[PDB]
Amino acid sequence: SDKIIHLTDDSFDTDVLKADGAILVDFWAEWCGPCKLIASILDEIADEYQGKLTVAKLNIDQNPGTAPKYGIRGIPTLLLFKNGEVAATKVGALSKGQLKEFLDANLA
Ligand SMILES: [Cu+2]
Repeated sequence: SDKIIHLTDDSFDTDVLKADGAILVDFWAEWCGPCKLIASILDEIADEYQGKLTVAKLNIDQNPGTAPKYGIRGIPTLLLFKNGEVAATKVGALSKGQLKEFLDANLA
């Protein structure tokens, strides 16, 4: 977890919106089962894509203000921001392979 950014409603506008590059935001909560699966593979993802991707997590129970700004309906939901704009969206549980496919198709 040394490369995973911990976001809050208070730092989202700065850490995400004012950043140029690609940032993957993982919206999760402790009660969400599928979220735990995705969480166990992020450290590997952050290492493999470092230099071209930053991985961040935001707990919606502790920080309830951000998700509604993007109309998120449920979790897990992964949003890929590029220079402060949503460039890709993925909802539901996914295997390591599917996540890697989602990233390769959307990054550069
Ligand atoms: Cu780490």
